[PDB]
Amino acid sequence: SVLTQPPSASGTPGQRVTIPCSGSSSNIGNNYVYWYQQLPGTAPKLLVYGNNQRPSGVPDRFSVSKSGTSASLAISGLRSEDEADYYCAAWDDGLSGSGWVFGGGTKLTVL
Amino acid sequence: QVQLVQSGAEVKKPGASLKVSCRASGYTFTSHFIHWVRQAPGQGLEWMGIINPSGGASYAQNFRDRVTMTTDPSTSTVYMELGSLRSEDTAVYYCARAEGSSWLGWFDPWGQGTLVTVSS
Amino acid sequence: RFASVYAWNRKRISNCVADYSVLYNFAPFFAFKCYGVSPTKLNDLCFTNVYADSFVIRGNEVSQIAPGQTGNIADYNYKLPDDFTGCVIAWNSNKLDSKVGGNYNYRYRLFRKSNLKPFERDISTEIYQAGNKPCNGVAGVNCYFPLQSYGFRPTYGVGHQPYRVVVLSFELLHAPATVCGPKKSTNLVKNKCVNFNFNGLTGTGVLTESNKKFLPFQQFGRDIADTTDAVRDPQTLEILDITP
Amino acid sequence: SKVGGNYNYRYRLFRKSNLKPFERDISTEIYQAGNKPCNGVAGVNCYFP
Amino acid sequence: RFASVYAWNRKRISNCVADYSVLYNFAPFFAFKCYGVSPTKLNDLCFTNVYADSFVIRGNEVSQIAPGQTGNIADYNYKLPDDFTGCVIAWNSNKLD
Ligand SMILES: *[C@@H]1O[C@H](CO)[C@@H](O[C@@H]2O[C@H](CO)[C@@H](O)[C@H](O)[C@H]2NC(C)=O)[C@H](O)[C@H]1NC(C)=O
Ligand SMILES: *[C@@H]1O[C@H](CO)[C@@H](O)[C@H](O)[C@H]1NC(C)=O
Repeated sequence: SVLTQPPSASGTPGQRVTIPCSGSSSNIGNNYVYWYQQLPGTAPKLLVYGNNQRPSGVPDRFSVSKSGTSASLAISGLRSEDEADYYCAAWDDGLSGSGWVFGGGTKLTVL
Repeated sequence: QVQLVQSGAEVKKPGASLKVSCRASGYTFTSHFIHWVRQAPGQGLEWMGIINPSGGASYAQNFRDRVTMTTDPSTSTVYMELGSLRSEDTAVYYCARAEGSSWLGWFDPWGQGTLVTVSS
Repeated sequence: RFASVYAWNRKRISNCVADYSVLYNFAPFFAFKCYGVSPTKLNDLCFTNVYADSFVIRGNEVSQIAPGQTGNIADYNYKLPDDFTGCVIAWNSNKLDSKVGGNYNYRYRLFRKSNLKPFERDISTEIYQAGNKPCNGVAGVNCYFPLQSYGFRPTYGVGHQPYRVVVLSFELLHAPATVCGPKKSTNLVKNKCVNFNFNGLTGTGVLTESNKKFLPFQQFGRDIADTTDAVRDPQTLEILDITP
Repeated sequence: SKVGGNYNYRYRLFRKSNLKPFERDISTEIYQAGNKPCNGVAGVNCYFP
Repeated sequence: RFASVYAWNRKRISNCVADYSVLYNFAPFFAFKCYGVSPTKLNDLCFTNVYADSFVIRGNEVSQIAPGQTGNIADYNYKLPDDFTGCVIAWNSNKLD
């Protein structure tokens, strides 16, 4: 909840939608970001990690950006499988506690 | 081919305890620390714990004082015990595997997910 | 492996050319407080001995590595003198010195008879007898073990994380110096008003052949009224008189 | 605001991505929302911005 | 008669010299954890208010009388603050209570 994500997003197949996540020096400005995709009725998977690298099993149409204390994921050419929730992840060292904090997630769909 | 399997769970009365399993397979058990993450439905995710699969553990401080973990590196399983459950702890719990070194890393295998609930 | 705080290392630094520009390729350094010297002018000075102490401490106690401080690190684990002229460097190492499940190899001494002197190191494990009765090597009520282990879980706040610390302490004065920065020598001129530096001695004046005799242990005989009047080259051993 | 529609206030609803702070654009190029150019003729997959 | 744990006493201590050397003539004290202060130095400090709470508890819950703990004593019977600077003393009384 310390991370800041838009609560929802929408689009058409063939459009480029960006989903951001902006934090702080403890959250993002000092520790890689990771992107996980939750499809409804499943467990989360991997999308992109390390700001330059992508795992297997995924088309690289998804891209990652990082501007200072912010990051984002970019999707050109939506399909029917992309109606899902997306979360970004980062380590954080705070005054009250420290740990492995998440984003709020964004639900993305097509009408 | 590499999977983290669990046990299906049920309604539990509040104030009780709950031992849930997480059996690892397909790869070396004492090579990868284990993440425990939790998600309430209609809410976000928050992670419970991190376990040395042959060693100790550490906890997210928002969920300290109510979770315990144990390794068992013979039949290749780790366990999560949560005592004094509440009515707002109705959720689903995932048991994920981490990268081979310490806490920072990707979470490539994931659990099937366990439903935890309270009713009357 | 940095050593724990009650038993800190002490590397004595012998003769070299000391480029401090390095030491600027390690991190953000949660701190970096040079006390007697200002850190922008380190590459042009000669020091005699550069003692480098090294240990780990918690994050809310980095402010106790300072001359004249109180608290359970500076009282009896490591006492800086009040005549301090070094530089205290400290950076976070939660990504190295702390493991999941407790790291019981960093210990600090919390009970003692009284304080330490400056630069005093103790490795005692004798049970401090707080109560009036002896407990003869068996701890318990009113006598405790003196060395308590730190924590250093990764899920601790900044302020309970393992911070590595290196304390440089060096004195510049009598004797040669031995270790000095990179200044690039220069041709020695004589019988001209010049700006000179002889291994640390900064001044102005005319250099002339002398007739004084410093014995192999003498580096620069000042005159009555305590002003430098003669020096000896730092790589030729020629004695030269100086005069405004 | 006048009766009968005031068609002289316009806002841009489709773009490539966001703006920087204090960024001003007056572009009228048809945003291509597909995998095939429509070369200045709007319609399916590409709209007036 | 110590009071039970859900309804504990609270003696406020007014002006009066505290022979810290006493309170050391009662037993072995299964515990004795001074938190903000170290107990060897108590006879040379000035305090403003010394609040003494007092109750009974079971033996496996003495570890719950600490700042920031969980379990059915520390959650809702007696909660120590996380800004604690007192001293928790506890001794067995199976021979009395
Ligand atoms: C430091 O090294 C320099 C190298 O240039 C030494 O200078 C030479 O010393 C020899 C020995 O007397 C002379 O024959 C050369 O003529 C010197 N070189 C020049 C360019 O003058 C210097 O002596 C060394 N200093 C010490 C203390 O060892
Ligand atoms: C040397 O003496 C000082 C004070 O007398 C003491 O603090 C220190 O521990 C001693 N060192 C050794 C190695 O005995």
